[PDB]
Amino acid sequence: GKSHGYRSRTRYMFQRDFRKHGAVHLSTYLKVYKVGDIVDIKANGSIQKGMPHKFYQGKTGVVYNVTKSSVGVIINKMVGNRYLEKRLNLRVEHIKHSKCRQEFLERVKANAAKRAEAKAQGVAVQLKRQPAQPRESRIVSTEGNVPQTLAPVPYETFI
Amino acid sequence: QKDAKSSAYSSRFQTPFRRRREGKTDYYQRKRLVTQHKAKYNTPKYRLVVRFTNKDIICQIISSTITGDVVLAAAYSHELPRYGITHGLTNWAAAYATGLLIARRTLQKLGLDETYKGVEEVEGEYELTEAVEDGPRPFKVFLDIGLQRTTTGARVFGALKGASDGGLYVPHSENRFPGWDFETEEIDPELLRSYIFGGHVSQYMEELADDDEERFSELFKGYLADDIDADSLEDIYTSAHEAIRADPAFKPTEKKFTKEQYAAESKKYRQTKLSKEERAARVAAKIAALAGQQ
Amino acid sequence: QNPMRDLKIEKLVLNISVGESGDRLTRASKVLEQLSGQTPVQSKARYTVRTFGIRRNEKIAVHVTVRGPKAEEILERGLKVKEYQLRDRNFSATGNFGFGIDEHIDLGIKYDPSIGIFGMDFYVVMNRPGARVTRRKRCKGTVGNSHKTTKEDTVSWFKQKYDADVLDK
Amino acid sequence: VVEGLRRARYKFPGQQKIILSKKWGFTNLDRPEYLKKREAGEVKDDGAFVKFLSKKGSLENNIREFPEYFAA
Amino acid sequence: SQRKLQQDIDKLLKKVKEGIEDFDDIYEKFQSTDPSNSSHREKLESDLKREIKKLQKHRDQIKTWLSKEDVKDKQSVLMTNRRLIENGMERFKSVEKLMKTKQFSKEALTNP
RNA sequence: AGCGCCGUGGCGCAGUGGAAGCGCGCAGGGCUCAUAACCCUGAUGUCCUCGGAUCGAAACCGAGCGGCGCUACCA
RNA sequence: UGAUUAGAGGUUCCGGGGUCGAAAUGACCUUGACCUAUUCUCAAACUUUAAAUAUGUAAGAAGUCCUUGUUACUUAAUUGA
RNA sequence: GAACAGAAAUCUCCAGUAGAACAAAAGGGUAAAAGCCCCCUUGAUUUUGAUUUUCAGUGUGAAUACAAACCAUGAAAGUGU
RNA sequence: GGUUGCGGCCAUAUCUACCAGAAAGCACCGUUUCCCGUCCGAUCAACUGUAGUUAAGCUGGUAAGAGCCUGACCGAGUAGUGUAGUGGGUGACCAUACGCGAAACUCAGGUGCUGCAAUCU
Ligand SMILES: [Mg+2]
Ligand SMILES: [Mg+2]
Ligand SMILES: [Mg+2]
Ligand SMILES: [Mg+2]
Ligand SMILES: [Mg+2]
Ligand SMILES: [Mg+2]
Ligand SMILES: [Mg+2]
Ligand SMILES: [Mg+2]
Repeated sequence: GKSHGYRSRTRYMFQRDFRKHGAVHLSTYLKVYKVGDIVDIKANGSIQKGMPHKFYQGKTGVVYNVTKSSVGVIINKMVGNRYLEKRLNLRVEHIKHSKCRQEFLERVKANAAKRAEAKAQGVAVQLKRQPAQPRESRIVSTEGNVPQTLAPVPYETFI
Repeated sequence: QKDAKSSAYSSRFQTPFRRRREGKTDYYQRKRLVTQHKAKYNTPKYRLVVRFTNKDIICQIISSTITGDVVLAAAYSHELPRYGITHGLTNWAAAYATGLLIARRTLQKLGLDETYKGVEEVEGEYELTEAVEDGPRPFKVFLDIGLQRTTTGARVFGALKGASDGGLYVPHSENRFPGWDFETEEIDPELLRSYIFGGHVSQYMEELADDDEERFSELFKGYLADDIDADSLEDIYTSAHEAIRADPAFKPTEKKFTKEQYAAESKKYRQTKLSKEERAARVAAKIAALAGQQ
Repeated sequence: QNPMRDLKIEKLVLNISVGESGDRLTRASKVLEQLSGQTPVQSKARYTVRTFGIRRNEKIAVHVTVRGPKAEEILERGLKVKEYQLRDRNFSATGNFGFGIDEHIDLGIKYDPSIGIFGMDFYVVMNRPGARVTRRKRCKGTVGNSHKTTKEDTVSWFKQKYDADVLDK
Repeated sequence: VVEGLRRARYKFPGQQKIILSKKWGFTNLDRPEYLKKREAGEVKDDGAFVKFLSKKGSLENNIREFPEYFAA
Repeated sequence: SQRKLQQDIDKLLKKVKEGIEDFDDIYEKFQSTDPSNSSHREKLESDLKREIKKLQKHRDQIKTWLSKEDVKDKQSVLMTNRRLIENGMERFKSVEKLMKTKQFSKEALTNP
């Protein structure tokens, strides 16, 4: 008959990797998570306790609870025609900090520094990011760069 | 032709961690040691790292960060000459004195020394540093014996007992101390006190000096050269303990030189790498001689 | 060069693989303990096999490991039985060697009718100082190539000692 | 051999082409590249194929084989 | 139908029980033959051989029943009937070997 | 085609994890003038093949080979 | 890992043949395996590697920074949460 | 390599990233272990709650992470529902 | 700069074969009364730092080394692929348009870096 277990179709997902089997390094236990941190979920096959379900692999959530060896994460799961909040208790071996969040915090403090600097001059900081604008005019010279003419090539077997 | 390893084997081989390859760290034990209750967010967990080499005892108080471990304070056995112990720098009493020294040193540098005086009158009883009320809790530290065998009588537990009597709170039971009778599950305090004060080497010195004098001259030669008899080591250990409680302040050495002064001679001595162009010249000369028809 | 790379006898293991357990095994163990001064250790069969008449976990052998001066004492006591003559087959490729004898009375053991007659297998493990690099727990390493004992140096040692000769090839 | 392959083509469904390769036999080198490789000693014949000398590897074995290339 | 199955279960069980019963009387009369009557001894051997063959056939049917047929309730009594058939089988085997052995054959002469 | 059974000595057949037997044949001797019958003995096997589980099986679990039997209905 | 083509060089104190042989930890040759370096072709239930398209999160006022208040939690500790 | 002892008994050394084992199907995972041997044990305990899977975000089954006890083990950190 | 203790990343660190290693430190090393553990003081435990040795471990270097790692406008804008057509082709499939874009291969380079504490000509 059909089979839909807790770890169905997790063969390659919960595989470890090439050549980083064995125990996990100590930075995963030395990292500190706080309520409100944004964390990514990537399960570790070596640690069978506190594993997330396969749906939450590669999902990003917010910490809401900190325990002895685990972390409570809130995920938004798409069920039917709406999202539900799902509270997960995951051991920290399946959890890493999101890098986008800290890079946004560095952008926040950089914008704060820019504003605090240019408040003393009133030079219209323009702190917003901008997309890749179309490139403006330029004058390209041919000194040592005379154009080299190209032509399409005939057909050849090349076996 | 026999001791050969395939390219597939060497490409699929996963090296262990470097400390495991060196054979110095048990990462299974390290994970249980250095990990913290995550609700104690940045609270460091402190290890009393006790290591025994030949001719030295190393005691360290170590916390762990992601970039590496950080030392609060260290105490070595080769600076016990500051306190009056010159011989037997790896014995059980030296381990006890090193534990007491690092305990008092950390308590002084933390300010927890006027409180938690520890055990001054040493008598061999088993007790932990209890928390005094209306005040701060005692400094908590856990042993890291590494790959060393837990064994009734091992001097890692002498270092433990020294640190505990120094006023540090290190959790332990008593069934690994010497004098713990097995069938009658109790601790004998007088044998432990004798081990603290070196009774187990003084009795050997007596029962060797009475019959076998050639061994008593081969070993214990330093005691003979410094007129140390068997009964005196008890009082020099007591004086070393009270001097340790007097000042554990760690006066370091004067180093006789500078860092760059040592580095110049060692840089002169260390072998260097062979660069790419001279490597190509080397193989070209090897072609011109070996393959150049001699 | 040659400061402290002298081939000393690490150990001598005496093995007696009896066909079965029981009274004969206990008698062989008494032979081994009166010979070695230590109590021996028995060895169970790894699996059942019908043509040899043994089952799994049967206690079919008994052996003992001897170190120190008693090792070379018992070794020369066996070598005088072997006429100080050994095949080169008897020497391993790693530098160890060994030889089997019958009827252990040849070693000067006064016979008792209670225990009986037993044949033994002597095996001598040889190494140089520094062998505990592979045996110790912390900082376990492997022994270097120039320090590894081998068949040529162990037969040169065995011939310059004992005034013994090896056999053909 | 073109006629043999053309006769064998009738036994196959679909379309097949008969192409004269610019490679030397069952190798991967062109004819003049193999020729300038074989005038020197960096080729060494096998049962039916041929092994080539590479600039990589141990010089001892590279000179043990292909000695004519190194006899410059 | 499970009803038709359990009907033939009960039919074979009562047939097995009466087969055991007319095996056991032949067995005890074999033991009480007064062995001077060698003809009656051999007759009793060949008579209990037929009964144990009948029980052997029933045992094969019980084997198939416990293997494939989904008996669903009566594993216990099928197993106890099988145990009784096989113990009668080794009883017959002891009897038949005891009569088949010869007084000066090598098997008799090596070990009494 | 599906389902179920069976495959063991020369023939017909038993055979449950510590592991191959029954009857008739076959061989030797005896009795007899001789042959049967009878008496005393002896030998006899790829356990259909192949792989696996088991410390181990012919047996347990799979792949086929071969031979049997049952079903194949409503128009 | 598994499947698979073809030769080459070797190894037998150790596969099966013959030959020189009384045999020999003997010799020559034949054929099978085992190893070495190559070579042809492959995998839904093989894989080092590895896309495109799809997919999660964030892009601030419920935010950031400074200072010091609560706790029976936590810390050796006005240490942290 | 070592008497009987050989293809397979027991013993010794070297190589050995797992080519073994972990009750069972297959797939993951595991090497100073999650494997093998030894020591001690009953946490396979109590009280109800929260959460994940299937999902209607119902039940059942299974599982996860804590809290309050009582315990086991270990030098201890810890681990064990 | 060397070394030791504790580490972080966990082969640029591993593996194979050689060569070298002032000082100190590690190490091998010597002993079995005591605690302790073994068939065996070999491992483990204890004691001495005394009797000795850099032989090994360890560190470093070497090798047109294996492996590993980095990069390339090297292969290759190739294979593949999102979107589009009343495009082609009997079909299989294949071109074109707007986009994304590999892997092997080849060549070149490299062969541990670093944190806390202590110590050393
Ligand atoms: Mg993956
Ligand atoms: Mg579980
Ligand atoms: Mg441990
Ligand atoms: Mg006859
Ligand atoms: Mg007749
Ligand atoms: Mg363990
Ligand atoms: Mg449920
Ligand atoms: Mg608990």
